[PDB]
Amino acid sequence: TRIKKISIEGNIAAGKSTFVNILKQLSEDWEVVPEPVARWSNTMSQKNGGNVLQMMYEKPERWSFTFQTYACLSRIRAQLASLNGKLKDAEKPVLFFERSVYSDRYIFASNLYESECMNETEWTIYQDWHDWMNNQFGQSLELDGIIYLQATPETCLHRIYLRGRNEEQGIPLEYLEKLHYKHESWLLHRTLKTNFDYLQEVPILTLDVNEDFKDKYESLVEKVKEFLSTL
Amino acid sequence: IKKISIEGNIAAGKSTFVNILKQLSEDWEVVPEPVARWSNVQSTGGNVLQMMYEKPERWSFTFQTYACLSRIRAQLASLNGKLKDAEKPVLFFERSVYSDRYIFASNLYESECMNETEWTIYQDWHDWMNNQFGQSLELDGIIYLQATPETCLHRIYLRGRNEEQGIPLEYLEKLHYKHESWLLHRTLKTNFDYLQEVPILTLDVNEDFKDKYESLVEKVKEFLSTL
Ligand SMILES: Cc1ccc(NC(=O)c2ccc(CN3CCN(C)CC3)cc2)cc1Nc1nc(-c2cccnc2)cs1
Ligand SMILES: O=c1ccn([C@@H]2O[C@H](COP(=O)(O)OP(=O)(O)O)[C@@H](O)[C@H]2O)c(=O)[nH]1
Ligand SMILES: O=c1ccn([C@@H]2O[C@H](COP(=O)(O)OP(=O)(O)O)[C@@H](O)[C@H]2O)c(=O)[nH]1
Ligand SMILES: Nc1ccn([C@H]2C[C@H](O)[C@@H](COP(=O)(O)O)O2)c(=O)n1
Repeated sequence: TRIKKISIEGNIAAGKSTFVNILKQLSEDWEVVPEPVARWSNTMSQKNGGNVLQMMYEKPERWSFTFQTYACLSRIRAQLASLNGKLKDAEKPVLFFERSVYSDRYIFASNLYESECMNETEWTIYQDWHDWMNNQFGQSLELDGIIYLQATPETCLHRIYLRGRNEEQGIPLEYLEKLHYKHESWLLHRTLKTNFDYLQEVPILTLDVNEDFKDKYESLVEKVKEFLSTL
Repeated sequence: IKKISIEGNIAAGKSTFVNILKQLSEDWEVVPEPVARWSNVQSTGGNVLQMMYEKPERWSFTFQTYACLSRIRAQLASLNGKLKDAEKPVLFFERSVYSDRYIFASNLYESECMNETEWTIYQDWHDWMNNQFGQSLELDGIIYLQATPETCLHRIYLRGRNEEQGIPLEYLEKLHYKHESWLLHRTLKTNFDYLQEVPILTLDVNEDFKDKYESLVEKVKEFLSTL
């Protein structure tokens, strides 16, 4: 489509929602599509969404498959509906997504299967499912570049505390670390091999969101806007 | 590309009758229930059908979802078959997506195996699946293979499928009633509005037709002439 698609990636509490908001406000033809999993951190889809997430917190090993499949469905469904937004009849349309279909499977669900929360028959079903739902759409959802909000696992643990979600207070530094490394291996080093080929040659901008960018954000916004010309 | 559904209870006589019809003529093909794709989970062991009967309080959601998505997959694949290339093409589906929700998943939710969250997620999913990908799988006529839950319980034993040799009558009963309330009594209301005016051909399959299937083909040939 005419509408370009950019993915906003990063660790838990790295600064994705703060950045996507700073971008929503800007007077450009940009539409932001939030993470359904973030919308459950607080409708006929939230009712479910909140309950799986609350169940995901309580018993991880039981809900990891139920949750990861409803995350990717509520993401796929959303992102497709965003493409039909006003932007179509807009000049320079850019659609930014809080995370992506690739971040779900490769970074989080994978880590969840590795964490012995999804069994082997559970993982096979998720992988065969994901593979199929992505293949059954096309260039519709294909990313035209990714933005990696790089932050040390320690800034994420202090921002987890900042955010104040009491369910997330328990999250340990090791978990963030384990996530951080899975990000760097895909986005930075690019040693992580996804099923979807096209990702191999996709531009990636890496914004060091370590020091609070909440109010000092003109610097990123420019390095973003230039990144946008190169696509 | 006339799409017919073959509906009925566990071991009522769906494949038997389906495979009698398939042999009968060209331009007639069958889209079986992938109850072996569930039996050996791979990427198109792991017997998601056994784990389900083992502990449904833990596997019913995981199952009905994979059962439904594997169907949508093979049913859609069959429409892109060689049937399109012949006169009078009538494709026969062993059960449907309406069967996977209004009978089996619905019963499991009613039997406490799926908590409300699981059930709501299943409906949310099955609704969006059928709206998007299954916009072409809309049935042209349903054949109901009506058999007592007692007969099914005897055929289940004849079959000797171990995954299900531990099925109580209660279960077969609960399903027999749901198929009656949907296909005979016509009172199981669905999210898919057209279903309301889809012809049904209810055939009693209690008295064995393995070699006495003459009458049933004579009725179905007539049924497919109204369609
Ligand atoms: C919300 C949530 C809350 C708690 C947990 N649980 C854990 O991180 C976790 C807790 C305990 C363990 C330890 N297990 C204990 C039991 N044992 C069987 C195995 C090991 C392993 C993992 C997972 C999550 N799941 C998450 N999903 C996401 C996510 C975001 C975006 C898209 N998809 C998923 C982020 S965090
Ligand atoms: O530069 C930053 C980025 C984020 N935050 C805060 O840190 C928390 C986590 O950030 P965010 O909501 O963006 O989480 P994410 O979407 O990355 O998971 C929130 O309370 C933000 O307001 C902040 O104070 N400064
Ligand atoms: O007229 C019939 C139809 C079936 N069967 C037996 O019933 C079992 C289950 O048959 P089928 O798989 O066709 O039923 P479905 O479960 O597909 O409804 C098998 O062991 C068949 O030999 C039978 O004895 N007589
Ligand atoms: N949506 C569905 C469809 C089928 N089955 C299971 C019940 C039986 O164990 C088996 C019946 O297979 P068939 O009638 O094709 O032999 O499939 C199920 O639990 N849920």
